[PDB]
Amino acid sequence: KILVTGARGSIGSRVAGKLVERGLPVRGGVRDLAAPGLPEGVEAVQADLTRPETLARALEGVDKVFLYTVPEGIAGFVDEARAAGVRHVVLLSSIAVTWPDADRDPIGRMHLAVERPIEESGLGWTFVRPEALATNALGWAPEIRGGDMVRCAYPGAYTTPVHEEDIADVVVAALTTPGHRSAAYALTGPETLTQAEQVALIGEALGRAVRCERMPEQEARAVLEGLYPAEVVDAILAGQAARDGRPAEVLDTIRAVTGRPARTFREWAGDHVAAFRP
Repeated sequence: KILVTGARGSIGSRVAGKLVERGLPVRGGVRDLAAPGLPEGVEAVQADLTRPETLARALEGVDKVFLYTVPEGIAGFVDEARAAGVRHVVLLSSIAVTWPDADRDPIGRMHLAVERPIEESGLGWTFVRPEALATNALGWAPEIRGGDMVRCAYPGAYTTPVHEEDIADVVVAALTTPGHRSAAYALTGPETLTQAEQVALIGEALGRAVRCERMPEQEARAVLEGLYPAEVVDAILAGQAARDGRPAEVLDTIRAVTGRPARTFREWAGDHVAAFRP
């Protein structure tokens, strides 16, 4: 049995589906059993890391777990995993842990505080460490739906966005094929792209020009305070200013693990085109 936590999510849903396709018994962690909103063949379970007694029942007879970095409860998970006889944990982490002075960064520190307890536990592990998720572009969907323009603080800020399906394929490979125990994979998409480049690629999927223009930082800060705590807004804008005009690193890891080219953001945009139009 494999437990896929967050089995309703972008990545977890695809992992669980692909595992059922291979004829494997899959448990899917969900918020509510009346739902469950999961692929055919996945057994819905509560796997709430803030209630470790739910974890104990979720892990009964489970061989392997796909885990997403919970903000709370990793020590409780490690305990119950050990006691249940789990042999392999695949963790969705972040490429931030690989950067210099990752302790000095909040995002880096958050992910390190989940990796380290797993690393020190005695459990078999694989870490999957993506850069920016392509799915972050869905945040522009409401704006793109109504306009020919996305306004942002840093149109020139680079990321290397990774398609969720590639992440899911790497996770599935780590769970079902040999050579991934104690491996930590840094995943990027095949191209480093500016925000403005990404917007234009969504325009291409839609078949119409979508521009990306600079807005003053204070305006951008105000709007972002509509979505986030003022502290987090400050950190977002600092990260974007640092990546402004700075191509991010492109890694070959997806191809090296899966044997298939990494999916492009152009491909991503086409796959998700329905989100961007009426």
